[PDB]
Amino acid sequence: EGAFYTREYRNLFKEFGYSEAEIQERVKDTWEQLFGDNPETKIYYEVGDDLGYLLDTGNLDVRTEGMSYGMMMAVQMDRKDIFDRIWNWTMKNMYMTEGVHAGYFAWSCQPDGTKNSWGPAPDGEEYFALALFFASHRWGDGDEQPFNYSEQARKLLHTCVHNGEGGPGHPMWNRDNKLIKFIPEVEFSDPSFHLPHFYELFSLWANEEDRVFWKEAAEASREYLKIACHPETGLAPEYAYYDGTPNDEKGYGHFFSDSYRVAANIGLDAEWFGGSEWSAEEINKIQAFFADKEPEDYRRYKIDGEPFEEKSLHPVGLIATNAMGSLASVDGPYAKANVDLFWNTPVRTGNRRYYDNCLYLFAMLALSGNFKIWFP
Ligand code: NI
Repeated sequence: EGAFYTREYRNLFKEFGYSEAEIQERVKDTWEQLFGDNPETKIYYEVGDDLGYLLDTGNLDVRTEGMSYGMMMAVQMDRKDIFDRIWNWTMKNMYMTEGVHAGYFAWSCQPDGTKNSWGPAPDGEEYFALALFFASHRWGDGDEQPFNYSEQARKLLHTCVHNGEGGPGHPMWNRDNKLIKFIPEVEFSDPSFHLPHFYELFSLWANEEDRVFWKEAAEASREYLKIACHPETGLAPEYAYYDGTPNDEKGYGHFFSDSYRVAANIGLDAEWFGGSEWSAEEINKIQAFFADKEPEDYRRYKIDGEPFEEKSLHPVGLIATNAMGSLASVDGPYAKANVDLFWNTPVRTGNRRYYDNCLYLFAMLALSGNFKIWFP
């Protein structure tokens, strides 16, 4: 039974023999390396007295993925000051009032706030919504907008489901199949965006008129992951059609950066809402695939396991997500090995570090029992 029911979160590091003190230290140190003054590893930058952002170090921009991740990290760490700085910057610079995506958040901005695009990234929106619910529950809704967290969360999820009913916009979920879309204007998806564990919570906290929908989306996403992951290797493509097969029209049909999050998502869903045979078997497959592979040699792979020459651009993120996956297969043959590999992998330095380090902190939180559901 999941932590949603028991209200107790598995500390997998502790169960695998790491000491409580060393785990506490490592979690704090990971946070400080990302959010404190550690220039080589840092991803969060403060602006003035009321603003802040996470920088995609590779692309030298600010992404809704990173901002929404940062808000989730901040609420898990009980840091309202950081949460509010990030959410303030997001609302000021990213929220769109004009164009076909009005009501959504521009996916990429320059550090000065300028929008690079008026298109959104749905995985940002879903993280914003849950982070905002958790903020409301930990701290209470603020008296002034946009710090009225729960109202902001319900409003955003309203748009995600209903956009286009009274305008030229489009929803972020397909209403017939209940699957999240890659972007609002296409009819394909991205397995790593599927967060059934988030949708379960939306089914409790969203506008009542959408609560049944969110339950259906949770179930649809769970079923979709079964068809999207390769049956032998467990590997999921970055983009996939609704039929589950890879969309490689632009090179996103393989196991690469986006895909890494699938194992992590499966880990967190198992922890929050309970284990399943499918999830344990899926994590065992991914871990088996990587069991004889050295991180320095990690590649892009076809989902059937065939390697490309191209190296993984985010091998530390891959390590972190595979370790986080162990939450879904705690007795798996490679579960301990993956957790140990992650323990022995430092936070990333250099220009590609942002993505790796986001995945790293999520795994540190989840594996230590600190990635929690915050209830009203
Ligand atoms: Ni120590």
